[PDB]
Amino acid sequence: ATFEIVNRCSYTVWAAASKGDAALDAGGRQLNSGESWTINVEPGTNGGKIWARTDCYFDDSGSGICKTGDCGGLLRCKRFGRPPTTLAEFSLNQYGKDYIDISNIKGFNVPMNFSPTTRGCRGVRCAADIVGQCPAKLKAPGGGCNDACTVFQTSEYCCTTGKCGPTEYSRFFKRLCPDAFSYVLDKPTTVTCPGSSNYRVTFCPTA
Repeated sequence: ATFEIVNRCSYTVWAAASKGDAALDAGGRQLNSGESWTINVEPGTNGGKIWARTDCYFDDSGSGICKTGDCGGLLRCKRFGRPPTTLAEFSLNQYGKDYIDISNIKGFNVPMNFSPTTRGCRGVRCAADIVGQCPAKLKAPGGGCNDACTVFQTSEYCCTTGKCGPTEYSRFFKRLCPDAFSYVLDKPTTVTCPGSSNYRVTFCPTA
């Protein structure tokens, strides 16, 4: 399957693509404002994620660091990024269907639209001004809006014990972006698409 990643933001972003235990395609690449990059994702890929990284600096060796979404200080990501990261998530060819969604469980850094380029289903978007409305305690020093688990590190927000339910911090994200996951046990907002569909992830989608 093909995933076209387009940066429509006025600022440069360093795109990232990984499945947690490995990089997807090149794993990462600098995307100037108005630049697009298409990656190939093997069918059957489960737990894949695509995100943007902001305020980065990398040298010709591939080493560097980013203020949001850093993945082990590498340009070509092999692991998931450090919050805050708006996430495009997908599992392909699952019983003949693809499953996609956007998640704020690891925070929010850049607005995003995640839509198929082929017929059969609809897209998902979270482009509300979450950073501009970010709760005081979730405001991230290097930009973006952190999730509550990253900040407080308690079961109430991290969902590590029995209970775990919606909180004031998860509701912050959910209210602004109802079609995105706001916490671990949030009611699924996943979209079911035909198997082997193609997609486009757009950073800073326009109205």
